[PDB]
Amino acid sequence: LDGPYTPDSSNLPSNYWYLINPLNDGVVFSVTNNSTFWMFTYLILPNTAQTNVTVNVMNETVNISIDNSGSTYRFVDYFKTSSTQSYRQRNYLITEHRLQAYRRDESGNISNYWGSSTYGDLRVGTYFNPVLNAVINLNADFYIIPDSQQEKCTEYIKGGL
Repeated sequence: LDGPYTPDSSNLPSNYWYLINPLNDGVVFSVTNNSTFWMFTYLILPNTAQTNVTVNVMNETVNISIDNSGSTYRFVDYFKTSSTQSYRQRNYLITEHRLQAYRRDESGNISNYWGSSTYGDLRVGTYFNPVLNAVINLNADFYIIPDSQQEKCTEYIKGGL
């Protein structure tokens, strides 16, 4: 819709969907308030055997295991809620397209798509962990779709550009 825009980090406005279309796998999204929420999304390519990988995200070194082995992409969310904690895997998106999208509401809650494009179980999920006014890192090219057109965003997630 509006875009494409190059990767960027900033205090993104609320009530917009940022539809990311990543050139690269790995970390494509991240945000933290450095207090009670750290979140990133890792893009796993198709046919990825089980691998332990080390990434640098928001000034921390992180070790995670990734597995796909499917024909489809997997966008996997990770989060932790205290500094000394390790990140744990949470929800994920299985999809034949290089698309995931993020929205922050007026309370600071991050939403993104969970489930799949393939299986008929696509959901708008929310992590009820406010990070209002935190910088959001979009490590991907992206489009911007207003909340009023949320239905259109879902169509791209499910169907591709």
